[PDB]
Amino acid sequence: GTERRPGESGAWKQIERQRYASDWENDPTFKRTPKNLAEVLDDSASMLLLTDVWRGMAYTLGAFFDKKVTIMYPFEKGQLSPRF
Amino acid sequence: YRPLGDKELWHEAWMYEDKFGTEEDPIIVPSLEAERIIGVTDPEDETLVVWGILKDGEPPRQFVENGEFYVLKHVEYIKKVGDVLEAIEG
Amino acid sequence: KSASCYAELSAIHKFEQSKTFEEQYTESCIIKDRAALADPSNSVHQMWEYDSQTALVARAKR
Amino acid sequence: GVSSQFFDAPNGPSVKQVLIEDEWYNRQRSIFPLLDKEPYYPVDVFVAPNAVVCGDVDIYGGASVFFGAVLRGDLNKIRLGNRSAILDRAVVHAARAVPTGLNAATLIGEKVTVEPYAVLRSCRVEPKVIIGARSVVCEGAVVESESILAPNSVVPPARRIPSGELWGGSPAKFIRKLTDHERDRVLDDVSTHYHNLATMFRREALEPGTAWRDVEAWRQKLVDQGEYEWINFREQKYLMRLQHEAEALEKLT
Amino acid sequence: XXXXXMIELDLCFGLLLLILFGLLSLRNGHVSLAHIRFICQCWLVMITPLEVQDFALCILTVVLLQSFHSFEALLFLLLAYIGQLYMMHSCNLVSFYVCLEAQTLCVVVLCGLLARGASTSFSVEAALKFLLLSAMVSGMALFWFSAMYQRTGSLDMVGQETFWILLVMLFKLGVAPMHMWSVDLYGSIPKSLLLYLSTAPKLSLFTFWASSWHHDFSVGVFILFSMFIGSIGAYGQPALRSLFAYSTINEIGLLLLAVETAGFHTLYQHLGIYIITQLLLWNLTDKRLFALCAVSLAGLPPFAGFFGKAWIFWHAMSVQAFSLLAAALFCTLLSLVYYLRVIRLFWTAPVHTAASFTGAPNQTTLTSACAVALAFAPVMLVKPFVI
Amino acid sequence: NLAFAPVHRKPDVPVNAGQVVPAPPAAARTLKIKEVVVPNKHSTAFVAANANVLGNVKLGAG
Repeated sequence: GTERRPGESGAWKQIERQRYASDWENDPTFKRTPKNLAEVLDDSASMLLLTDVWRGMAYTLGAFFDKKVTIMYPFEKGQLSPRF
Repeated sequence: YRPLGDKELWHEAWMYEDKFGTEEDPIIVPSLEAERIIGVTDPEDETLVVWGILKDGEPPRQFVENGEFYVLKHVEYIKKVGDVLEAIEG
Repeated sequence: KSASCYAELSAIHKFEQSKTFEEQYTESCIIKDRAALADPSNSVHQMWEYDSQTALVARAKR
Repeated sequence: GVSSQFFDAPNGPSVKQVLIEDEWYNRQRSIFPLLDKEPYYPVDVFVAPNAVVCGDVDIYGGASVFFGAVLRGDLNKIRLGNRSAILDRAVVHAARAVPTGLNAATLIGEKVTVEPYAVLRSCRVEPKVIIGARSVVCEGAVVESESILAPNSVVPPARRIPSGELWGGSPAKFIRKLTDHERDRVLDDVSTHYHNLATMFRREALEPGTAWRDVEAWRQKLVDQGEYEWINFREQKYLMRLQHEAEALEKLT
Repeated sequence: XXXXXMIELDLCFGLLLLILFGLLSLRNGHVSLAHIRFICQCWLVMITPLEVQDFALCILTVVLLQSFHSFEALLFLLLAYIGQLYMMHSCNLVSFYVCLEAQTLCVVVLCGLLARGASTSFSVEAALKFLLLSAMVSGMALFWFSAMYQRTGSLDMVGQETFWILLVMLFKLGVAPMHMWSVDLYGSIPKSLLLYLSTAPKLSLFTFWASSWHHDFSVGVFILFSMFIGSIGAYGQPALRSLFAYSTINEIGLLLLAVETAGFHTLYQHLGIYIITQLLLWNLTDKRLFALCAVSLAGLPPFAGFFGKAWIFWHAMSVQAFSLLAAALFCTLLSLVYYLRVIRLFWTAPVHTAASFTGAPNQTTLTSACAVALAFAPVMLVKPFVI
Repeated sequence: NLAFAPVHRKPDVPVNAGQVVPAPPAAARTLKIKEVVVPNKHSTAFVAANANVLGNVKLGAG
């Protein structure tokens, strides 16, 4: 997802700001705080155990068993038009 | 009017007036009857109390020496200051 | 020049004199904390950055 | 034409300012700094409650400042030597510059005594010197040590006072040679006499006193009335500084 | 059963709690730590055994904790005191080495951290010099300890190898000609740390010597080195820091002389008097009392330095140690020159004392005036007291 | 605070520098003071806290 989190900011001014100011809370684009044990466990499953790498991994793995577009030059050529 | 902080809201001010009653400008005491007892302290001594009686329709009267002058006025309602005029907050 | 300079002096002395007691005590406490911060080895100086004028943390150092 | 406000103070600007005509009791401080110029006095200094001392003033040893005296070191640095006597209602002043070209600071040597009603301004006072009453030394003049200045004597600017002599007059002139005993002890005699008087006064110092009770009682009454006001000088100062920075930055481009 | 080892567990628990408490206090924007200081004093009180020497060292450190204001330096001093106290309990050379090296590392760190102003560079240089020489001395001690471990096959501190253990013990007190590191330290480091150094490790090392040390040799030539060199240098050095450094060298030579002839009672009392004087020294704000330190060091009769040197001379004569006694007398005479010089420099001068500006108004009047009351000590001292 | 202290409004004395002001009601009711004259001081002016300025005084701007 496109949501943001405290500590996942890649800077110091912003990191130092968010750990010492709640300004990110006013921003709606930051994922809101968990409110129960269920939401805390969801957040833990989000951060630990990856679960973000896993999707792209699976898609790439499906690409492994997928077809290809490679052509065998010079025994195969491309497509061109008379205007060439 | 004196500062109404730390004053009970039903103490009926005129007692908390910001004036020293003189001969040419007395403090007007409101009353529900033609006579009323009021108490005035000595200006030079807080511990001494003189109680006097004011009567309706009389000249200004001074109770203690070098004290305020007073005139009674018969009214039908006495402003119970603390929710009558500071709720007005005029 | 006397007129100009003593006008400046009068303005500065009015500024110094027109301060309230509570403000002067605040200034004394600020000076106290600043001298407490004159120590380079003060434990706070690797965590909290203080304002010079008010001896209060403006931002963290790290 | 200077605003009475200072945003760049060493302690920050004053949020609320009080009119002098609104003062109902005097709050005169004996000793107080001037911006980033601060006093320097000995632990056993005698400062009369009605004396005036401010800013970058140096005082050494058993010196004394007596009733109603002024040491206004606002335009320069002021130094006071060891065991030096300043009697009632005298002024030690200075300027920004002097025609002589030396430091414009007013220097007072050790064991130098000053009678009441003297004006000192941008002069070098060598140690062991007597200063008379209604006597003034102008800017850039120098009084050598082991000297006695008569009262009601005028010392013009950039003048010299040779040592071991008695001088006086308006303008100052030679009178007689100080005797060797006068150089040896008498100057120190006056120094020790007035230092003893100053310490005598210091012995019965009931500081800070008890007069604050009535002011505290009035403030406590305001608290009972609730009209006594709370103001965070620190955070209000921070807001004022931020306002200064914002308004200044919003006027260049 | 661990039921007899509760207090060490208490030490560990208290250190952990102090770490967490100090961490938490720093997040609040606090700027002073007097609460931490008093808590540390309390923890020092609790971890102290019931020995007279233990309590003496504990209280000495307790007063010393008022002279520092940084949490980390407080921690370093606590750990150094732990090492010293356990050095008073070290029955083997392993723990002895560990305690010495912990104290050395703590001293180096404390000297390094608290510098300010342009003096910082010289403090760093002196600290690094002390670290290097301490490392080489420690390696020497380890080498000879291993040799003894091979020969004896036990933990007994006996045999010819103990001579080098004696040498290493000498090096920690600045025994001339292994004195110059002390002079270098006196040259730059601020007064509080030097105030620490003159009292605690010396006290702990003397106590450990008195409890668990014997050797089959002499140290008299080193005593001659210390006495003569310290006396001449303190005479010849115009710098006050180096003057007191060479004075300390002469005093530690006197203590070694007392050691060589046994009779540790005079050693103990003189060490206490000298530590009292050093405590009075490094917290001085008025200079009028500064000459009292000299007269309490120059052996002038009416004050404690004289009697402290006096019983030492008495015990030296008790064994008829004519040589070192005469040497001590001559060095005592040579002390008087620069002590009178000190008196001139800070007695026959105009009286002036700067006033405090950031509060803390003469923050050490109490300890100063208390240490001044040493002229009343000889009343109880003249009797057979310390024994 | 005697830097701003009143003086007596006299009939013969012409008030031209200060300004007559009503006395506090206590003064009038107690010891017969109806008119007092206080200095006319420009707000930009500055006076030290220990001076003795009383009555018919005008202070210029600055």
